[PDB]
Amino acid sequence: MEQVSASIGNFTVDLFNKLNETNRDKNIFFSPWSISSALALTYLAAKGSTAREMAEVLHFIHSGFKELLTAFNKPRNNYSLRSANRIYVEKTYALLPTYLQLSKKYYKAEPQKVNFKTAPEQSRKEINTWVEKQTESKIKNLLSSDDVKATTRLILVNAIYFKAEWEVKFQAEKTSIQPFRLKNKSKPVKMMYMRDTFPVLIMEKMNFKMIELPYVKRELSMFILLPDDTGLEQLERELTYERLSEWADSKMMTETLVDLHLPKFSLEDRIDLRDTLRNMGMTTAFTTNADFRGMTDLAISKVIHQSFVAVDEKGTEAAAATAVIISFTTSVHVLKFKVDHPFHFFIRHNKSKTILFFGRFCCPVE
Repeated sequence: MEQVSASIGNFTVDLFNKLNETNRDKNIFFSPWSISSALALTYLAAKGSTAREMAEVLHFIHSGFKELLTAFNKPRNNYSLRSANRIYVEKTYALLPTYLQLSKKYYKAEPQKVNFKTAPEQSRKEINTWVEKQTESKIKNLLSSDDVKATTRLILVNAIYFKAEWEVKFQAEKTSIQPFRLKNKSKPVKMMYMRDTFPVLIMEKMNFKMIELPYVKRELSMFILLPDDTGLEQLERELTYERLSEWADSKMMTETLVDLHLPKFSLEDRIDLRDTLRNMGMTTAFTTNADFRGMTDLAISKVIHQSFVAVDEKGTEAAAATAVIISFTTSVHVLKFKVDHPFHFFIRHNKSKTILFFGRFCCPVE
């Protein structure tokens, strides 16, 4: 379990940087966990050189997913981590059982053979529906008429739902419309607020403070690396999975009374990873000369991923009802932790340190 989590950990920072390079000016967001996991599948069918490269990319033993997969989906109640990763091939291609035995074994998921050959526009609907069913109906039409063709061969789709009430919800009566500073730009945002205790990590060394806003029973938590004063460029350079792990896990990050200002925000992203992965070192799995002989005797033609998040006075897409609210403002110093400028933020399964979501917020720009 502690070997895979590092893999993701790295794959994450990398995937991030890449995505960044293109959009040095966008809000980056994705589920590193929902991608390695989904890419693991094909991988568990990628032999020879197609693998040697995939391994390099995802940073690669195999039970690390079964072990984490249940951990999360099994109960680890108090947060819902519904995900949908599958492999759709044409009715024509041939599946070599061992693969089925294994996918079913670790990934409680079976590759579905579909008819792309003469029911492209239909197969699609079928897919976009499975997604819809597996995500609690929050992810609509994942694939577009342009994403499914008769030329299509292997489509790996990977989405993921996610609900979690914060541990200690904010009071809406306190959310005021403040300005999210971007020295020349600035726009407004419903800025949540509360005074409480959170593990914080300060350090003038790299000029940035870190806070851990824990979800229920602190199973999963959100971490916000906020640069003392996009202003993020320097902090993202120093960014490593090493430094992140030494930090969040650091015995130097401790509970502190804090006046918290957290922009009630929201991000959703869809990513056609083909170009991205090709560029990161995964190339051969897309040529017709793919060594996917692990499952058949064909190449990935697409990979559509799609995650989202919506921080609010409850955490994320939460079924709420905070019936009884009874705060006791009582009396008498504070670490003002105002999150009113570009920041980094990720969500983790603290137990296992697996980063599930990761992102950068810096643009309310509509």
